[PDB]
Amino acid sequence: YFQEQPLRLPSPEVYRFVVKDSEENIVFEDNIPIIKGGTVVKLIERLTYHMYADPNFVRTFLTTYRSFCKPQELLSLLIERFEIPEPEPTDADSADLKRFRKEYVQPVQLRILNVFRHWVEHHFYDFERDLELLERLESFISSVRGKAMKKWVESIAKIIRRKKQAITFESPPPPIEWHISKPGQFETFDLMTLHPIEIARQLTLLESDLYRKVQPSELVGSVWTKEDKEINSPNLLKMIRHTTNLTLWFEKCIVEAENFEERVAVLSRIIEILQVFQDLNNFNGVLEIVSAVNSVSVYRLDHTFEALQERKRKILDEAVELSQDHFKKYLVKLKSINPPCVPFFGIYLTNILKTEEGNNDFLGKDLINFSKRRKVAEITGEIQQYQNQPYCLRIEPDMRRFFENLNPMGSASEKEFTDYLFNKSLEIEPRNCKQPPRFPRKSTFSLKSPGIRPN
Ligand SMILES: NCCNc1ccc(C(F)(F)F)cc1[N+](=O)[O-]
Repeated sequence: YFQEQPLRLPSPEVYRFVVKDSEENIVFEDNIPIIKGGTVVKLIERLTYHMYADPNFVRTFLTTYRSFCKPQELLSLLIERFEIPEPEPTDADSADLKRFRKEYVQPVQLRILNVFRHWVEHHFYDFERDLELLERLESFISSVRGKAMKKWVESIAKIIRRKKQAITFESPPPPIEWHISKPGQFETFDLMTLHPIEIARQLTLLESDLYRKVQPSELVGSVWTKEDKEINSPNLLKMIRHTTNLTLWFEKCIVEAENFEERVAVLSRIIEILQVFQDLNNFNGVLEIVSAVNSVSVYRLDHTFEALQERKRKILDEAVELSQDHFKKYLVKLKSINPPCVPFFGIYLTNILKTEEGNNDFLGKDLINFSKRRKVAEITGEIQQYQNQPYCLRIEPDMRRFFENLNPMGSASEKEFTDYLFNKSLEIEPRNCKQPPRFPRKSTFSLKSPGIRPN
């Protein structure tokens, strides 16, 4: 309701962050204002604005900035923003200078240190991937002089020390289940020799830990599909590669069982493991098995599926329904169950890949489209903010290592391995055969399942 005297600022030629706002360097949305886009200089200016604090923009920026700015560039810009020159003395030469220091220099310099604090607290992986970046930040933070900023400086270093350093159960976990293979002899571990309960438990723990380690920045900008995927998305790729190898493992176990009765038992055991996956709300494991039975080499084995117990076939059909109609039943099932759970990552990745292709990276000079990043950060934010629980199950390390190091493809490549599985599928059940041919049983152990009831 009143316009006060404007602050006397340095020239834009000496401090490029005070260049005047224009639709050619920054754009806002008509919905604290909401930034639609701009130059990275204008984005940094609003990231450390002097008039107000903007924690939502800080959180969103530090999650998404790798899609439009490198971590080294971000640090340089923040340091450049910190080193604010004072305006050249008036043509007559202190009232404007005292005002400039209290209302502009101190607020901006404190906003930058808050950005540093959020950066090292919530995204220290940047400094683990780039040690030169961390030594630049420590060198700059040491050179920071001022008693008002000492609390901030020692707070940043306190967090860095914590990050440079780096189970227990609420209720007693149930005992580990063993079938034919016994503790220690990892060389004999296999789908049918291990216990179906414990296969599902150990893969559920493994897939829960893999899922928990994925951070939003590994998804922003689809960086897991681009040139630097191994560096920017190491946890997400481990999640994708585990799911690929486990899906191929279930397919291999079925098709390589040439004896018909052995193959029906193998498929039956897999449906039992699926049964425990559903008990544990492990939807990743459920859809791993559905993907395997939907492979062309397994799906065509009509004699195998028709020999199943009707109860086990209805369990499998129930799980196949989860994915039908664009995962309609899966979405309402996930919303209804309670944690601990392991949601399916695939639907999230397609959501993000679809908005990445729809929205443009840029909005005179081409300006970074930050609204696109805010939309992508809102998808990942819904994943991060789900209140999930750790599983109350004990880890068996040898089984864990067995599932970690599963390599079903052997020496063959992707297309060669699918050719091998489809040719083997045609051998064990030929096209238009009246009954499956008889093959010798390769297992020297019984295929009777111990069930999925514990104790
Ligand atoms: N930190 C655990 C929660 N976060 C999380 C988990 C999984 C995924 C994905 F994509 F793999 F499905 C993505 C995220 N995310 O981006 O938040």
